[PDB]
Amino acid sequence: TRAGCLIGAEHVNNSYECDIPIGAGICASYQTSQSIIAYTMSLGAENSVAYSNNSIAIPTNFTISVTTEILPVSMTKTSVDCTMYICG
Amino acid sequence: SALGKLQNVVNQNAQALNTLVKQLSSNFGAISSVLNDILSRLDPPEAEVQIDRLITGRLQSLQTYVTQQLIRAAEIRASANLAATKMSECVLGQSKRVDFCGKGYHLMSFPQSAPHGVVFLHVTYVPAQEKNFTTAPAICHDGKAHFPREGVFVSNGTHWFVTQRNFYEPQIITTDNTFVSGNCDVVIGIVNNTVYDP
Amino acid sequence: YTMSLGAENSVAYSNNSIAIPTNFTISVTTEILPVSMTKTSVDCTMYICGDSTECSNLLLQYGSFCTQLNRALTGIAVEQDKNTQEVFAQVKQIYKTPPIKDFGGFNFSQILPDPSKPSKRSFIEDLLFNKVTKFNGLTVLPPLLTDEMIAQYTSALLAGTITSGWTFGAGAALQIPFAMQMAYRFNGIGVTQNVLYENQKLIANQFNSAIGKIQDSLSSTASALGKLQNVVNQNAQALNTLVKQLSSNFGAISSVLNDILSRLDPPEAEVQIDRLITGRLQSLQTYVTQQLIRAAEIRASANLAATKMSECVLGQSKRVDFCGKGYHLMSFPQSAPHGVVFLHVTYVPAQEKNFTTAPAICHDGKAHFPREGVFVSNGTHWFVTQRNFYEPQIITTDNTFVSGNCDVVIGIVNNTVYDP
Amino acid sequence: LTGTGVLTESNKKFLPFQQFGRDIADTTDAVRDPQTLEILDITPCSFGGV
Ligand SMILES: *[C@@H]1O[C@H](CO)[C@@H](O[C@@H]2O[C@H](CO)[C@@H](O)[C@H](O)[C@H]2NC(C)=O)[C@H](O)[C@H]1NC(C)=O
Ligand SMILES: *[C@@H]1O[C@H](CO)[C@@H](O[C@@H]2O[C@H](CO)[C@@H](O)[C@H](O)[C@H]2NC(C)=O)[C@H](O)[C@H]1NC(C)=O
Ligand SMILES: *[C@@H]1O[C@H](CO)[C@@H](O[C@@H]2O[C@H](CO)[C@@H](O)[C@H](O)[C@H]2NC(C)=O)[C@H](O)[C@H]1NC(C)=O
Ligand SMILES: *[C@@H]1O[C@H](CO)[C@@H](O[C@@H]2O[C@H](CO)[C@@H](O)[C@H](O)[C@H]2NC(C)=O)[C@H](O)[C@H]1NC(C)=O
Ligand SMILES: *[C@@H]1O[C@H](CO)[C@@H](O[C@@H]2O[C@H](CO)[C@@H](O)[C@H](O)[C@H]2NC(C)=O)[C@H](O)[C@H]1NC(C)=O
Ligand SMILES: *[C@@H]1O[C@H](CO)[C@@H](O[C@@H]2O[C@H](CO)[C@@H](O)[C@H](O)[C@H]2NC(C)=O)[C@H](O)[C@H]1NC(C)=O
Ligand SMILES: *[C@@H]1O[C@H](CO)[C@@H](O[C@@H]2O[C@H](CO)[C@@H](O)[C@H](O)[C@H]2NC(C)=O)[C@H](O)[C@H]1NC(C)=O
Ligand SMILES: *[C@@H]1O[C@H](CO)[C@@H](O)[C@H](O)[C@H]1NC(C)=O
Ligand SMILES: *[C@@H]1O[C@H](CO)[C@@H](O)[C@H](O)[C@H]1NC(C)=O
Ligand SMILES: *[C@@H]1O[C@H](CO)[C@@H](O)[C@H](O)[C@H]1NC(C)=O
Ligand SMILES: *[C@@H]1O[C@H](CO)[C@@H](O)[C@H](O)[C@H]1NC(C)=O
Ligand SMILES: *[C@@H]1O[C@H](CO)[C@@H](O)[C@H](O)[C@H]1NC(C)=O
Ligand SMILES: *[C@@H]1O[C@H](CO)[C@@H](O)[C@H](O)[C@H]1NC(C)=O
Repeated sequence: TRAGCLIGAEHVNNSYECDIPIGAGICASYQTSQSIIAYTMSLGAENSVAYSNNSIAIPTNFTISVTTEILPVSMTKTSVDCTMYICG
Repeated sequence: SALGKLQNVVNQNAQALNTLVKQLSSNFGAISSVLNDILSRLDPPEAEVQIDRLITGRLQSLQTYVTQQLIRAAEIRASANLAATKMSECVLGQSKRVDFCGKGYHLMSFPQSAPHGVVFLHVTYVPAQEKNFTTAPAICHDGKAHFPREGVFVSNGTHWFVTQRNFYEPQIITTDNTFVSGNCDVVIGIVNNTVYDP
Repeated sequence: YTMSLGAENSVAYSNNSIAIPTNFTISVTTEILPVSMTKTSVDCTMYICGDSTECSNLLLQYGSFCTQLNRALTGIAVEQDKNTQEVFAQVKQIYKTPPIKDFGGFNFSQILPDPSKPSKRSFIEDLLFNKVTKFNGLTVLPPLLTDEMIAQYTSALLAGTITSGWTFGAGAALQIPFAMQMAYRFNGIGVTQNVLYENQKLIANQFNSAIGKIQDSLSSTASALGKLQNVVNQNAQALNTLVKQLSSNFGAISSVLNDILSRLDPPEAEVQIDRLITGRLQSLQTYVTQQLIRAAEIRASANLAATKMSECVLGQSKRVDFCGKGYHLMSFPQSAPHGVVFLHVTYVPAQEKNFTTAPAICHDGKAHFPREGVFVSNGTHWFVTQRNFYEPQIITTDNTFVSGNCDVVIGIVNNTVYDP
Repeated sequence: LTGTGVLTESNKKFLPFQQFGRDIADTTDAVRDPQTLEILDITPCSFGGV
């Protein structure tokens, strides 16, 4: 690898959305005869949009989705005495 | 594994306190890590010499712990400010900011409490099924050029309609959906058609 | 001297006088801000007691003063990758522009990627990369995302913005002609869409001139990238000071541990060794704290970058001065060493004229107010026009709505309202 | 002058009257042999992480 040398994992010519990052665009994963593979991470499925100067696509239906966002707001209310800690 | 963000705060505090406690079992250079063990064996002229090292080590440990706590508290304050902003805008109103209150067009949100945190359930609108169409910037009728008011001109292949941009709903082109502006020899791509007069 | 805050100006204010622009001007600004910094790593034992088991027998009474530094450095290192990923990985699929560039006259060849070069990077970002310039347990880890992946992300983002507008951020990308998208963007700032169709060639020429002048502004003066250069300068200076701290005695008889070990008897070597260890421990603690604070500020910068990309590239923004001076139209992201560069395209009003206004108009004892726009008068006749562009029209019953009578409004005038 | 490393042969410079060579830190980079007169070069062993 560009970061170092990796022993115990077999190189694979494919490309998947990777699980365990390693460095320099190389990841490792556990897959099928089970073994650990090391490939080049795939950053998305290739796509091309049919663009022309007189063509538009307008949706004809919708769907309602409920997402979730979880974020912390406060931490533990700790307090430490100094004299009792050092010279109790 | 969904609540990892709130679990890491607890784990980090627990491990910080655990390390602070574990620091009590270090010699720091003296003969023993117990004040009573030293105090029951040595005379004060050397007891003070053997105690200064413990005092220095424990003071340094306390200073390090306090500094790390201050930095973590600042980060938590930033997160809390972000949460307060999201509660003010996504919940108490409707937000036009992209990707602020979920993927897609925002409709409404509901708050839910969590241990040392908060949870939002963003409800969003997402278009589903598309269709190709042929469009035109304007329509020339009698030399005049009619532009749509709040819609877009589409054509299924033989006829022309005006529809809203976010949901296919074709309508007949009249003088109520379009407004006139100038002549039809300037716009690039204008299309001949007839505009119905009600 | 004494600084001057600006050029003095007094506006000609009166109770019936307005200034309405008669033209516009498209301008392209540039915003530069860092995203991530270098991921460093330090080994405490190798730094303090270099390959000396006698010194490693010491420094073990101090407890866990060596694992906390590694934990903090690892936390910073794994935070940098999250910063970069959340800044750039905003798109789900990888779009690409069609081989035929029929964009209504606009010319994006300077920002689109160049297949000829071995690296798929555009001209502007090549200029940006050209404009920006150990063995004691210190290592530098490589970033997870190589520059090619960043270039692919910003190319997919540009191809999506150009070919689908803002629809590629909500659901799936929907193709649309570029002229129609630009008309929608003018419609989003209170300017009627017909202005674009009537002045498309002029707007395209102004945009091309601005995007050409960006190259001259960048490739000639190198003082623009200072906000990205100082981050590297600060890290290189902190590391250099950390290295330079190994040549200090701290009260011992020598600053190198091998002479001390090869010159003194075991019973009294610890006297010097503990002082050396204490000095190096303090130097490491100070370096770690400074790195923690710097990473804390870099995280805020990266959060601002992500917010600005989301609200400014993936859709039009109404927040004032968030995306450049003037009314915002669209933006283009560009990659840079340890940062990102935005090219904000804004709409700036131009040459304006004095007129005479009136809140309402009396026709038959009724008071007509404009649905949208403002009543103006060139001196003899009264017209109704939009607020952001001079376009006079006759006052009819389709431009105004009736509400109340004439004996309440202050400043109402007399005229006739044509009935179609 | 104690220490570990690999003694590669390097023509660092003339060193007409000098013996030691130093770096940013107090690290002897190149040394002159005491028996013969040649300019040896000190390179530390391999480091890394697991
Ligand atoms: C728009 O999409 C919705 C679902 O996204 C469609 O509703 C479904 O219609 C099928 C008909 O084959 C039913 O079997 C499902 O039970 C419906 N789902 C729900 C939740 O009601 C709807 O028919 C689509 N509308 C159009 C005009 O195609
Ligand atoms: C495009 O839309 C027009 C308007 O609806 C279609 O014209 C109608 O087609 C139906 C076919 O079932 C006829 O029954 C109607 O009488 C037609 N109306 C008129 C006013 O002619 C037209 O067929 C559509 N074209 C396509 C290809 O779908
Ligand atoms: C729309 O209709 C007008 C006529 O109403 C077309 O203009 C004609 O163009 C041809 C081709 O140059 C000329 O020979 C005719 O003299 C024009 N007519 C008039 C009245 O000027 C116009 O070409 C049509 N547009 C499209 C796209 O078909
Ligand atoms: C609005 O301003 C633009 C430029 O600021 C004007 O376009 C210029 O017009 C003159 C004609 O005297 C040409 O010589 C220039 O080459 C034009 N510049 C560009 C960039 O095209 C435009 O004419 C102004 N609008 C009006 C109505 O006068
Ligand atoms: C977009 O701009 C580029 C560069 O300004 C244009 O490419 C130039 O084209 C001229 C021909 O008119 C050549 O003499 C230059 O050598 C080209 N420069 C480069 C860097 O290739 C390009 O033509 C413009 N796009 C369009 C559609 O005109
Ligand atoms: C104010 O605007 C009115 C409306 O256009 C002007 O009246 C026209 O003036 C032009 C000469 O510039 C004549 O060719 C038109 O016949 C006039 N229209 C009508 C309906 O009479 C008026 O001249 C403008 N006032 C000034 C001082 O420029
Ligand atoms: C606008 O027109 C109205 C009516 O046309 C004017 O109202 C006049 O007010 C005076 C003051 O009391 C009366 O003596 C007149 O009889 C009113 N006119 C009529 C026709 O009854 C009003 O003064 C006009 N205002 C301006 C600024 O021109
Ligand atoms: C991957 O493909 C290359 C040729 O493109 C080949 O040389 C290499 O051996 C392949 N890797 C494996 C693991 O077979
Ligand atoms: C629209 O046309 C393009 C190419 O012309 C095609 O790839 C796409 O699938 C079409 N869309 C639909 C909904 O059929
Ligand atoms: C669209 O492009 C085609 C070239 O394939 C051209 O023939 C046509 O006139 C263009 N139409 C518009 C409205 O630009
Ligand atoms: C508008 O009036 C002000 C003051 O009366 C003057 O300074 C300004 O130049 C005028 N604008 C034009 C375009 O004449
Ligand atoms: C406007 O101000 C002038 C003072 O210059 C005053 O004479 C006039 O009555 C005012 N008119 C209105 C409608 O405020
Ligand atoms: C001492 O070293 C020099 C170096 O070349 C050599 O010429 C000489 O013979 C040596 N003398 C002895 C006694 O080893």
